[PDB]
Amino acid sequence: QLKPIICPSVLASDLSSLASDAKRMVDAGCDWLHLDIMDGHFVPNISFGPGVVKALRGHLKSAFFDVHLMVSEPEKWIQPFADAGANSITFHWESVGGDLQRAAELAKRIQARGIKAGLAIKPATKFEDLGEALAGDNFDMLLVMTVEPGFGGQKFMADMLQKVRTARSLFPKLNIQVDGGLDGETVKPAASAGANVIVAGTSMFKAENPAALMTFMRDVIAASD
Amino acid sequence: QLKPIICPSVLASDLSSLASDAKRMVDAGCDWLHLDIMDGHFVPNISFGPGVVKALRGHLKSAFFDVHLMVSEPEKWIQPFADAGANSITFHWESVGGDLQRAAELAKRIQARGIKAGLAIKPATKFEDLGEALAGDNFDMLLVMTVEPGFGGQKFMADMLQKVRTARSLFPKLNIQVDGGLDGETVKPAASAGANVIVAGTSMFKAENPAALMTFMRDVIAASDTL
Ligand SMILES: [Cl-]
Ligand SMILES: [Cl-]
Ligand SMILES: [Cl-]
Ligand SMILES: [Zn+2]
Ligand SMILES: [Zn+2]
Repeated sequence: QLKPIICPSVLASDLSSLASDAKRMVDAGCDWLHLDIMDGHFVPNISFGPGVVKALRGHLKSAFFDVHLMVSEPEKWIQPFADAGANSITFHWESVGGDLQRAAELAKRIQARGIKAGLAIKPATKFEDLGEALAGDNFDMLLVMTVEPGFGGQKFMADMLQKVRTARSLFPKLNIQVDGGLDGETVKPAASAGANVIVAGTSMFKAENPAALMTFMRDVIAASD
Repeated sequence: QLKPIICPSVLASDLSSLASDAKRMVDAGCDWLHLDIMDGHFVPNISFGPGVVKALRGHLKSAFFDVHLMVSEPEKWIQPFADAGANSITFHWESVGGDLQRAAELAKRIQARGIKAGLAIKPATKFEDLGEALAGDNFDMLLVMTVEPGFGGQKFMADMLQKVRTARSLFPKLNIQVDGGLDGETVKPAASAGANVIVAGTSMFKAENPAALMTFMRDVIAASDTL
């Protein structure tokens, strides 16, 4: 069955002391570490690349690395992030031109490496635009952006939860992640809509006790399912 | 007067502990911290962006930040890096269409921010193209790549030093930087050729005593009659 999975986004931490901040999250009991990769083209900012991820792996050998590719050409980054230690790689439907064969193929390329494959969609991208992209275990996870990607600290877009609901109805066993404006409040409607994987940035690094907050989030997800 | 300037390249540090490693280099007496910004389009790698640089600035108030933009659209990154605390910004001739007027305008814009402006060239680009650009007094530095940009640890391309020699003859007072494969051995031909600003990555972060390596490098530059 679906597991509750909480993933602090490191982009929200002290970017010059990533290992220390990631270790805090790991010690506070996070499930995954969400690593946003931005190339300055697909979104207007540049975050960090494979070198940062690889360096983190060196310090956190058992942590689960969830790599989110907000880049123009995801195919070019599979091998570098696989070698850096990614356990899951998510790419955007819009990065592969909404091309079903390009997407299905990239997912298998990721899976061949023993890495989970996720497919992401931006707010303006309608869930129906995916067609059968999520059919037949093409993907291990769907990421529904709940804010415009590329920036942290934005306000949760509840209207995006309809995509989650629809996805959950069709794929009862599929991991569905939400990313953007998740905190102790917004996790409720998100879980209710069917999301079981939560990316939390600003709320998690600002939290008084990150552990309690992650526990609360899991509890909310477990209660919805 | 030309000074020897050594700039450890943080791309070669423990990127997950940047503040800590950059602080080591500062304590070892580095002149500048060289920050390679790669967007995965202009070069086949992504390094880090303004957020990382800004975070580093918060920890190192007085360090000189030398930002090297290996990006497709440098015009869009000038203010973000000025805000992040850059003391110098270098952009590529190839990023501005090898266009003289574009390069000049971008440099003037960097300078208006009270920031030093640098112009960089990839190995395949012939130095002749940059002639007038550097004479225009819009640039504070020339960066000659001595490896194909994108990654650390590559082999120094000695043939690239001809560009350094030509540049040094024409512009005796211009800071000339080299980047790619600089170490205790390669710094000698580089300094003889006229480079006074040295970016060192792998060699610097592997050094048992980086303070001494940096000092050795300044000694080499001083002895080269570059100054
Ligand atoms: Cl573009
Ligand atoms: Cl590949
Ligand atoms: Cl010295
Ligand atoms: Zn993300
Ligand atoms: Zn550089």
